[PDB]
Amino acid sequence: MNAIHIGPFSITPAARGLHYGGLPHHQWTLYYGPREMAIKTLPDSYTSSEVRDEFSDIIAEFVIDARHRYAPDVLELVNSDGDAVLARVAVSRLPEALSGCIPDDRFPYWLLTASRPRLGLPVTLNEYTALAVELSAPPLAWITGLLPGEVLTHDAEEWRPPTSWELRHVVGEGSFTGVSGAAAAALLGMSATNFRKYTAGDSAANRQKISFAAWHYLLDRLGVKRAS
Amino acid sequence: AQICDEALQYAARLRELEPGWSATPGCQLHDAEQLWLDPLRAQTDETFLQRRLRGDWPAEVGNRFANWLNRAVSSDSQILGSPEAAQWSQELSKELTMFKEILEDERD
Amino acid sequence: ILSTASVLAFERKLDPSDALMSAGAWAQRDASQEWPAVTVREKSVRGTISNRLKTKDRDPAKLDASIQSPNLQTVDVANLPSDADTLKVRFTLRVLGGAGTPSACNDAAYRDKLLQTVATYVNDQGFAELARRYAHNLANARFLWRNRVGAEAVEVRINHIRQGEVARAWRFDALAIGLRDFKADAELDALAELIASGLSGSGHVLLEVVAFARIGDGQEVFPSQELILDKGDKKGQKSKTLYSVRDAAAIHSQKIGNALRTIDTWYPDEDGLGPIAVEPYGSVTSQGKAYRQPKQKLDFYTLLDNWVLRDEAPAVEQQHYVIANLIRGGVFGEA
Amino acid sequence: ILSTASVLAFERKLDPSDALMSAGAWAQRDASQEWPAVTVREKSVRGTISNRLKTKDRDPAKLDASIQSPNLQTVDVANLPSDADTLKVRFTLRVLGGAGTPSACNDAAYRDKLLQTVATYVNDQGFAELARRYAHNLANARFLWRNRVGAEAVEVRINHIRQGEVARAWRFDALAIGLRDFKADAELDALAELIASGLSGSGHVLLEVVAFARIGDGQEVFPSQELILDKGDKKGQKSKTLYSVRDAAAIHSQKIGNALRTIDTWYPDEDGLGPIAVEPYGSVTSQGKAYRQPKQKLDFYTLLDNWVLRDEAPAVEQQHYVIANLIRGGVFGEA
DNA sequence: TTAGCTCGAATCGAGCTAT
DNA sequence: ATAGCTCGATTCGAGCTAA
Repeated sequence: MNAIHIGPFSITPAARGLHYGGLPHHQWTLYYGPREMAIKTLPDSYTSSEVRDEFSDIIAEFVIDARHRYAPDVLELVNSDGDAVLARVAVSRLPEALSGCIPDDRFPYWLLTASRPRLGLPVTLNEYTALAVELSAPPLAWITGLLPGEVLTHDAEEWRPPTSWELRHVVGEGSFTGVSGAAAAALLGMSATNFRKYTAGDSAANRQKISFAAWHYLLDRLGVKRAS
Repeated sequence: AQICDEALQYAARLRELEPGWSATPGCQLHDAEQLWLDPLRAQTDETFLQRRLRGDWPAEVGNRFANWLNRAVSSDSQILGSPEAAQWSQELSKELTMFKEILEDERD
Repeated sequence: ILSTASVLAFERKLDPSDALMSAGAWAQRDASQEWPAVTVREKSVRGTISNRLKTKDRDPAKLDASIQSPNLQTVDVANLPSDADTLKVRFTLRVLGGAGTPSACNDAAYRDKLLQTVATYVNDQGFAELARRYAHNLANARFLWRNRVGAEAVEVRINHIRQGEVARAWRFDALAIGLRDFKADAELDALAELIASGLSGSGHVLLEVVAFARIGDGQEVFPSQELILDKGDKKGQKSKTLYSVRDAAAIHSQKIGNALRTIDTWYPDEDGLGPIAVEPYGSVTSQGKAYRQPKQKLDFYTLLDNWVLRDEAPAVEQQHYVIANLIRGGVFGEA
Repeated sequence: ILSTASVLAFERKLDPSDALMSAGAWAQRDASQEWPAVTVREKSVRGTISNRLKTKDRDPAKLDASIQSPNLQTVDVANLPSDADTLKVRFTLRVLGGAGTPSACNDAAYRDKLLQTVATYVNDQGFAELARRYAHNLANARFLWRNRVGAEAVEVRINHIRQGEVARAWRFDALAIGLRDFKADAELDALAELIASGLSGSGHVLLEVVAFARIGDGQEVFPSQELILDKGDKKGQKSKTLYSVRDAAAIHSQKIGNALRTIDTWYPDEDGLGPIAVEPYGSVTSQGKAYRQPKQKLDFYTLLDNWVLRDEAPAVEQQHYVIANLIRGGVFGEA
């Protein structure tokens, strides 16, 4: 039938068909871009919303694995012993002055990492809050692991605009954020027709590229980056 | 209490297998628990192994099973430090008490 | 701001070899090079029920049934030949140096501070008093743990190897040198200053330690004990297995180093029982009671952290103990 | 615009073999072809609590209870025989060449410019400084990592095996050529153009390196350690496992090649440590830190793009670091 | 760094569509 | 909400001057 596109995923059918049993059948192939994840032979009587439900569990497992393997580093605020965790914050990057540390009594508050070779830094509550404000991680910061490092960089000379498939990771009905194109356009203060030109694929007539400020502001508003 | 039934239900279905399955040669076959795993080997050996279950009265298999379940508890020092591991050991002692009680009067 | 590293592993200094066992006759010790090695043999044993019952096994109906079928065991034993009454052991001991340098560290500022802390210690107090007590533990055969408890006469020979040939030979008598008194002797000071040469990194030290003990004609010696997987039958349980390297009963290398570490005397509890091994939290496995408790703040870590971080130098007398644990090495530094 | 390639997988040069270890006595190293191999055996240990406690296990009742419940584990131990004091490690090293050519590279324009950049480096100066420092690590027993820290006399013999036979022989003293400085020697320079010819690609070259070390009788040798799947019982925990191929303890090939890689003295930090291995971001496993961090712009990746993309070549000593990392090989490019 | 200016090319909004 | 279009107006980059 038709190739079902769910965000960065694309379920394309086989051009030829087969007859498993007596009923008509086709091979549906799940794709994550150029990566093939599954082939499932399905009847032709299924609707698109039912093949979507058939392939939904593999997509859910992929999203769980992506969220787990790209989780931001967690910092821990502890007392002068290191046993009780008073507050924990997930950070996009570690503090600059972290070194290998074991808490002692001369300082009341210590900011240690969650990794077992715990780096640390003696802080007060005011400096801890300054570091937490500066270094905090957005709730959907795990999607940055699925994106290239040259589309997320803040250096304008080394920045490359995201493609349509890399843009489907963060905007779209079946995206990893779950926001529609109209909602993304409303977040950028532009028309939905212009954003559809950003998300347009294979239509070489009137296809546009997103800009540096628009891309980084969209990543700010969706909760993916720059939301410390 | 539900653990020792399916442990006994496990030994229930070993009673339907060959009478001398544990009597075959082998470098490692857990001979310490073989007095309870294979009850039907006493019929094949009238005196070589029937009196082995009679004389020894194996009840340390439950102690071996107790060491196994000690790996199945959460390895938290908070439970060991506090009294959480106390009644956990009290329920471990009593639940292995009637579990081992079944094994000694198996010869009846 | 300087703080302790998360990992502070130290390599082990004064690493001994595995001490062999060979048997022979007394006064033949000057030609004991080709003495026959002590071989582990096998005895099948049984034993009556002698362990303390739990007040539920004390009924005469089942207590008498307990001795009806006593347990059977197969024990490994190490005995001398009939025409031999002297136990001979041999191992080599090296002295490395660089106690303050850790094998692995995390904080560069803390590693530098620890090196400067141990550098000031060496100039203020050289590696001499620790080297002396390390010489006494080489002098008396404390590494013969229970092989000397009732020995009539124990003699220890200590050689020094430079180019495969002995340079200076040290001969001591272990019965005169007690296990509780750390006295002064001219021969021991010659040994101690050689230990100090290796500890300070001046030169290479390789000591071949040979000890002779008078036990008796064909008695039993007591080597190191291994572990048994216990996968056999209930009659051949094999409850005991002794260390042997190549068909010869031997002692673990960490067993030899444990007795060589028995120099710690200064723990805040009463010292009438004798010296103990230098370890963090001052513990010996014999009693199961640890000296230098963190509540009394005389352990390794409280003394080390105060002397490095807070610059709280203790007396000269305990800082001999914090360096002593740096000698044995360790995996100090938790998460 | 000459963007960098997404895949830049590079084959590694200086491929070493596994270092087999056999034992024996000194002065017989001229006929060391039938020395018995260093065997892997098993021994059991127990220890006390020597780790820091999380402020809750420091209670005297809890601490003594842990001593009353000791941790029994078995360990993998390798020792010399009691009549043997010499340890020899034998591996073969083959030099490949063609270091500038990647196995995988997307942009053909980037490959041509990278090959042009490597060829520009070769014309200015060959692989002479590289092979001089490589032969210096072959001169000393750096690949004999922890068996050299207490060696009394360690000696290497390097043989050029062209047609399965010794085309040219070498004999060095490893203690004289220390692991701190890279000086000049006529015999070392004679070895230098042998690897330099291999690195340039003129012809096939293959070496055999045998390093005899005066360890001591029955002393502890240190081969490469293995991973434990951690599935068996806690008593038979097997907390340590060493590497062996056929009942003979050996050292990993990448363990040997890492020591030969230790030529990087050009990192900006102070030289109290000394040379390190040439790998990107300058990672030191023991110190848990990284020299040549990308912040001060002296790592491999920023220098490579500066040299190739925008044509600003680095310093000549930094150009040695880039090519040494190119000789080292890796999965470069945006993975 | 301020303060602009062409010139072709890409983008932007607001109309419609299709599915 | 997806997907895409046209059309005229606005923006955009890389040259340039001007100071």
